[PDB]
Amino acid sequence: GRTGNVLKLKVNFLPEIITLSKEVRNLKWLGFRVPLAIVNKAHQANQLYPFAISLIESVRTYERTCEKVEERNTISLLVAGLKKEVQALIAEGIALV
Amino acid sequence: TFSEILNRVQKAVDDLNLHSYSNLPIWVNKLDMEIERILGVRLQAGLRAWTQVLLPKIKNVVHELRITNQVIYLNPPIEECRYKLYQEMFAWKMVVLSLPRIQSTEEEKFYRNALTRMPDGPVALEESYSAVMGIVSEVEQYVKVWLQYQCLWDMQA
Amino acid sequence: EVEETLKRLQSQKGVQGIIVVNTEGIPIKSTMDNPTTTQYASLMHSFILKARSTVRDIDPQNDLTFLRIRSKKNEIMVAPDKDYFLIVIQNPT
Amino acid sequence: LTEEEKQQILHSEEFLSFFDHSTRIVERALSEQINIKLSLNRQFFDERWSKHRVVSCLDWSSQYPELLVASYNNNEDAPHEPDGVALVWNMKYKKTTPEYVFHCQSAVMSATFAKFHPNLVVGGTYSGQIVLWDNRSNKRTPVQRTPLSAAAHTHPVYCVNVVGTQNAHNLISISTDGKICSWSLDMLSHPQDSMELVHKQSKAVAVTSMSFPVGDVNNFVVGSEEGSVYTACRHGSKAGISEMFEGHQGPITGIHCHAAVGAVDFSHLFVTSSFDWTVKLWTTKNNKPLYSFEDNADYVYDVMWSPTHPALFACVDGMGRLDLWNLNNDTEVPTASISVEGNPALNRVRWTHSGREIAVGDSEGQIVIYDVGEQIAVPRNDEWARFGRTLAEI
Amino acid sequence: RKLVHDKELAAEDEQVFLMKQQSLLAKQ
Repeated sequence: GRTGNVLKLKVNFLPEIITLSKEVRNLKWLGFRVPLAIVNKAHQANQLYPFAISLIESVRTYERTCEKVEERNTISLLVAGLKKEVQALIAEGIALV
Repeated sequence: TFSEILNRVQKAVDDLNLHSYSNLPIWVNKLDMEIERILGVRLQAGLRAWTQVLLPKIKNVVHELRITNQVIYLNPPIEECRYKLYQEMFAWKMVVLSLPRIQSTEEEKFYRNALTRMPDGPVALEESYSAVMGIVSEVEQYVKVWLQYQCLWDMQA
Repeated sequence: EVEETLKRLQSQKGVQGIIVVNTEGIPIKSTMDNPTTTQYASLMHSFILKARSTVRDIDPQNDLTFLRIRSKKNEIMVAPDKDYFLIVIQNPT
Repeated sequence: LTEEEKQQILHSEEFLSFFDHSTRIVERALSEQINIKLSLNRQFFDERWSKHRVVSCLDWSSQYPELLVASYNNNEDAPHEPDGVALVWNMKYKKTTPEYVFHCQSAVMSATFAKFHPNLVVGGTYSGQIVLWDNRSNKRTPVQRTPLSAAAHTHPVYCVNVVGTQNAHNLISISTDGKICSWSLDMLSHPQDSMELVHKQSKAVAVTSMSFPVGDVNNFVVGSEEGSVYTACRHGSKAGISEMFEGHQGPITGIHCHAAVGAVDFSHLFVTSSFDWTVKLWTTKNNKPLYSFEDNADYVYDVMWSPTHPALFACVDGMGRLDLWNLNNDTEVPTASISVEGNPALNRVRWTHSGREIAVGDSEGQIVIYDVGEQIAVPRNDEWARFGRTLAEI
Repeated sequence: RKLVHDKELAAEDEQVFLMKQQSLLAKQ
């Protein structure tokens, strides 16, 4: 729909990873012993999942509301301050590992 | 109706102001520019309708001819009818022109710039003014020869 | 919504024709043809106004919110509350 | 002749009461008043909202014993079309169309009515976001949505309920990760209580569904996909898991406490439908299962007590048969049985309030409701006495 | 000396910010 290359923002987190944890979370009590590396990875993904899902839902909501705003150009001039503060927060966050 | 619309718009603007949003004054300025452009267009339409009415409710101006000490006289004079017509057209103008501005002096209190905001330029005003010395001119012309009859008294038997 | 409303009001019994009337009679919508819809709906509007007067006779506070007439060849529907006047052409059975 | 005023009044949507009353009255107008043991009663398959769609939950409204709420996950037929489908189906007059519809941007897992107010409907979705909907208002979007936070539910929520009375209510919800959370019907944006359920060595419980002793608040009971049943007090003197049960080998799917109340106190009995045809009955004071249900294998999903008969309940198998199981008359053979035609994957079973009929969900979305034999519907004092002595059997 | 409002809040279109942050992530 657009000739230009859109630099869409995503989250470096595959939603499927938690599924793997659930497999472990089911297979651990099933009697099957999994390698310790898999245990550590699944546990870390499980404990870190809420933050990742919060980030992805927040960024999706922001993208939807910002495209709604730019749909009506008469309001971006007023909403510029909130857009600036959100962009500043995103800029602060992105540098983090 | 125009005043009520402006009051509601200003109330909405004040409601936005109290919420402490960002970048209000420039948005207010652009909105005021657009509303004054629309006001100028509507004023042009109303003024041209008033003009074609002359050639919109218009009051009926009337003056009489009488005689005193055997002299023909006017009550009120034709220039008085001219001034009444100008006053009525002025009132028609301030119907729209007296609308207050939108804000977060006299000119700033209520909007007086629509004449410069005229979509068709001063012509729409001028033609209106023009119709004036249509009417009054014919009036005095129609008076003049008639008034001439007073000369009959100036010429004794 | 508009189209979904008429669709669900029609396919609920395979109704021959229904149009949405949110104004006091004289509807410009059509479902089979302009005349048989518009003139008949205006006529229905007049008679439901007179029915409103009739039901206000016994007590002015009463209002008619539901009206159906099921006769030998026609069943006619109208559900007025303030300006929503239904029309339904349907078989008697 | 108007050309735009009618068009603009049609465009302007002031049709709330209009549409509401029209819908509530036209299905009434469906009546044909023209002047010229088990048995199926009402089978419902919404062609538009149940085409190749799996029933996700079922609930019957206590306040209005004619209103049922049903859920649906995302539709594999089309992802572009709305995924979370919620349906409200009414027992006023016969009609194929549902009485109300509802959409949620995420797949809807469980839904229920609210005891605090007789019109709000609350449901847990696949994203762990509790969704609120107002039935009286004609809207498709969720009215309220809980925040997706670490404190709040984030894993898929499969059980939501309202405890307490109409002025001491509390909306309790469980997340499959193990979070118990208490909200209020007035505000659904901050958990009044929230705590991650733990049994031992800080490991949580993958809770699938929960129940409570009827007539009592607090002291909840849950079942785990791990194949365990737990008793966990909500607040008490110490919140969290209080009692392990020996439980069933496979995953625990549906748990329910005894409901019928009479001259005897049997509110401590628990039915658990596991994944192995094994509907296990026991009591909270005994660690071992009391009786076992064994006639076939392979996934009877859920079991529900009949609120009126103390020794009778229902359980529906995944292979496509629901069997009414009585304890007084029999202990190894079902007292009643029926199979939905086409042999579909019947998912969920729900006793309506005051009993006398049952509601059954299906993987195909065709929910079937049907009554029960009068000679077995109504209980009697003999039923309670013989039920108690059958507990005395073992 | 009637003071006028200074430069208003800018938009800084999302694309420019996104590409600048692409660059920053690239060099980090």
